[PDB]
Amino acid sequence: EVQLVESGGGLVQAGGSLRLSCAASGFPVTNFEMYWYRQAPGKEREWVAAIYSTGITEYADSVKGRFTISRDNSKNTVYLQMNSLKPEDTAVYYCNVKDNGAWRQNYDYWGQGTQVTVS
Amino acid sequence: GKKIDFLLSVVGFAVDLANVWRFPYLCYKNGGGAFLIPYTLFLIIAGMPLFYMELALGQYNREGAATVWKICPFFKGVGYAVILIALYVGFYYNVIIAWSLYYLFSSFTLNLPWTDCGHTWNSPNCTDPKLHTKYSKYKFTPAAEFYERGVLHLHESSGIHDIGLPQWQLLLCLMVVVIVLYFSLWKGVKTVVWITATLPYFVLFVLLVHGVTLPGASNGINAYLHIDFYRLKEATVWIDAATQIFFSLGAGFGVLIAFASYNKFDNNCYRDALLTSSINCITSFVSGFAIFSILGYMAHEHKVNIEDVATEGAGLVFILYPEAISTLSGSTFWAVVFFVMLLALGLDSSMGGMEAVITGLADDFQVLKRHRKLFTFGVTFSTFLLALFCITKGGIYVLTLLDTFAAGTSILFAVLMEAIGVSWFYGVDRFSNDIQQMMGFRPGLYWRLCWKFVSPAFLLFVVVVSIINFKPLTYDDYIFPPWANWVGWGIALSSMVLVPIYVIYKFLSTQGSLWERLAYGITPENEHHLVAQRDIRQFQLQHWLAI
Ligand SMILES: NC[C@H](O)c1ccc(O)c(O)c1
Ligand SMILES: [Cl-]
Repeated sequence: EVQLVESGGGLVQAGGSLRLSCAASGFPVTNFEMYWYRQAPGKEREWVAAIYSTGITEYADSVKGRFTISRDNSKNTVYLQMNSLKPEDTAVYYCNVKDNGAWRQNYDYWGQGTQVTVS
Repeated sequence: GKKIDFLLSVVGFAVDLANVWRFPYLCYKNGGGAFLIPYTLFLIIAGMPLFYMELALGQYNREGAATVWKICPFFKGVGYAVILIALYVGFYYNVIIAWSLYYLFSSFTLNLPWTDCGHTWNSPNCTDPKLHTKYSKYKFTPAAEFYERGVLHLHESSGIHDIGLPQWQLLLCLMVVVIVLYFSLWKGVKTVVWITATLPYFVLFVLLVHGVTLPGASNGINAYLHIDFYRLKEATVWIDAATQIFFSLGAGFGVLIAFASYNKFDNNCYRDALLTSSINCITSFVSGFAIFSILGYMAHEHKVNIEDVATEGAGLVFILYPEAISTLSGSTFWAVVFFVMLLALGLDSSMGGMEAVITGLADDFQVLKRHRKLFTFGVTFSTFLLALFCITKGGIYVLTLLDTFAAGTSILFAVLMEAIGVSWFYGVDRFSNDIQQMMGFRPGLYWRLCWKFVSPAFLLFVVVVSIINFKPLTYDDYIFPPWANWVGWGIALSSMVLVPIYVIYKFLSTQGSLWERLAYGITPENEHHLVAQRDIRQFQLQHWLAI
């Protein structure tokens, strides 16, 4: 039932802006923790941003001040507003859902991923 | 194999130590069948509905009892109150587990200590039927004497004013109980079932089938299946039935919310509620039938009347089931089986009640989430230290006070506030939409009507009568002093006042005008952007007309 569909990727010039969308289904994004990961070509999955059930957002140091994670509880969508995109930001950005808190560990669903390429 | 696992899970969830220990003496205290009418009625109209409501609340919000009130911030005092109630109830639940452990340890003999007199704990008045004042409890049976004098050592206590020092055998049993609890809770969340979902039913079936054949069991069955309708015109039976419903089902403790907060979001809470309530009803009817068959057997063995043959207090089963075991062949095997069953049931229920507190408070404070071993130790150690009062010589009096006031009017008021906050302020239509999101079907009209009008109305009725028709606390022929009643009402109010206290605190801490503070307190925390937009549903009539 839990389905995450990322969208909003594509080619973008260096220093541009992209907004990724994660159309969540099968759960309310308001009560769950939503994460953004990116797997650069030839690297491991890097955690990018996290918005928690409380709405508190955390970012990786490589994206602090540039990427913004937000959610639309009415649409059950999570966004990743990526600004000042450096060539290094090219990757497959994955949207991940986790359950609320560290003691709830039975939700780790991922999306197919959206490709972002910065030229 | 999977089917067996599902059956074990559902029947183990349905069965509580309350169903096997607490229901018998509220049933006996209220005549039996007359107790089963208010009990069944309350189950149908408030317990199954509110069991379903708590399961859906926890399963949708992924929160414990306190933090689930992000949907209506003003009502978080309700979650704090249910957590406090669960802590209070753990202060004496683990003592019943300790009694079960003591009885299991005493069961490792071919001469069970409760069968005959002539032990060091027996009074000169011990009357062995194998070789009475009318309106008075017997207390002179070998099983009653074993319980009260060789287990409780109650003869060394004059009253709750003189409770004495903690009995050391019960102290060691309580130590074992709480160490087991800690090491069952310290490394993970509570959420064995081949014992706690099969042994209670096997034991109940054995007791029923054997008791129906006991001499005089027919008289107890006739007393049970006799409705004394004069009892139904008093509030005692109704209050007892409502409290037992919420005690056995687990509502008003944060236990259901915390348990469901760890369920899969799409788990069927409707089917869970139906199964748990149906099994609770059946195992309560059969439990009462079996205990009344035993009681009618003791009334014939001891030549005393059924209404006077046994205690109406917490330790009723610790006399009745030993009395039944004594009549069974291979009574040592059956004593071990029964007290292992009681210990397992109580440990499961206590772990669930402790997880209510741990989850409810670690969801609220995330520092506690990084320290589960230490926070679990704090909870278990506090419970042990405050349960040390119920293992004193007069610990039965403390346990009676607690079993009367920790979750009585307080638990009824807490579930009433939960029902109101969910179905009037958050919105029963919104809650039904949440349940549709989880399960795919929207709750039916019966459930919504019960959530918004029927369960709140009946809960308010029981809460009001519990206060205006309060009866001073007694244990058998012992009348507690008035200050004990004031202390018990203080214990009840300690959780009851957390609701208004939190409402006042939330109002004063919030910034803005009066209407801005009200909107922030009734709007969910994740929709507080609407307050600035003047888009509060609760400020429109259509919200409150919703069904
Ligand atoms: N039946 C009561 C329920 O299982 C329960 C609630 C709170 C507790 O601390 C407990 O031990 C048990
Ligand atoms: Cl029950």
